[PDB]
Amino acid sequence: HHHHHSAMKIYLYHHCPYCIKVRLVADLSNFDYQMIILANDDEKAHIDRIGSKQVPFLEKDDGTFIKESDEICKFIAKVQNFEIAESTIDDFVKGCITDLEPHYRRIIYPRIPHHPRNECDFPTQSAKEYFINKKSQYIGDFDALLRNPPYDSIRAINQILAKIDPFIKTPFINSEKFSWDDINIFPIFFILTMSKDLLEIPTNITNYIKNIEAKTNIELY
Ligand SMILES: [Cl-]
Repeated sequence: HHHHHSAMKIYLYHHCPYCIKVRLVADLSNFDYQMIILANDDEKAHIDRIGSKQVPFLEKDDGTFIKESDEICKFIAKVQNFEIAESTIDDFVKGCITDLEPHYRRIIYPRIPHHPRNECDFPTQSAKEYFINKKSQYIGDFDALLRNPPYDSIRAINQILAKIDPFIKTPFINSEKFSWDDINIFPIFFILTMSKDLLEIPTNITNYIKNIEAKTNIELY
């Protein structure tokens, strides 16, 4: 009835962490799906289907759609009869993950449209310029940030990851059971590898994301 992850359509971007949430559950549960990567400036492909420019969204066999990544994950888990453990990781780690946001806006986000692995998300110059024009509101100037990565944000990310690392386990983030902590935290580690040349990704986090990469079709940057 289903195949190993290596029929229903899932519309997404490669770089989007909310889409990573869906691919994580889909690949680990061997959910049979067809990955549809939408160009960043292809507004009509989003709006014609779900009426808004957002990803991810899943198309069922009956032609109806599910948006919201959390709801797509629960649907896939139901279809596959695949258990997802509840969140158990310490609130300290959740707070540290939240503190990464102002820094990865400056360190990682400007690299999104230009990274060679994101060419599927940005197959044209207009898709790249679309993203830059659309995201420069709350990010800033992409050229200035790319030429001068703020080292205070580099230090802040390194320090936060150092504080998080003792709590990170294998095979999954809370050891044996795949959980909602994997769903909510791994996408943050995933996008961090876009700037691995600038950042210090510690041992436990490195082993954890390498295991997720091995068990899925998600490739780290
Ligand atoms: Cl979106």
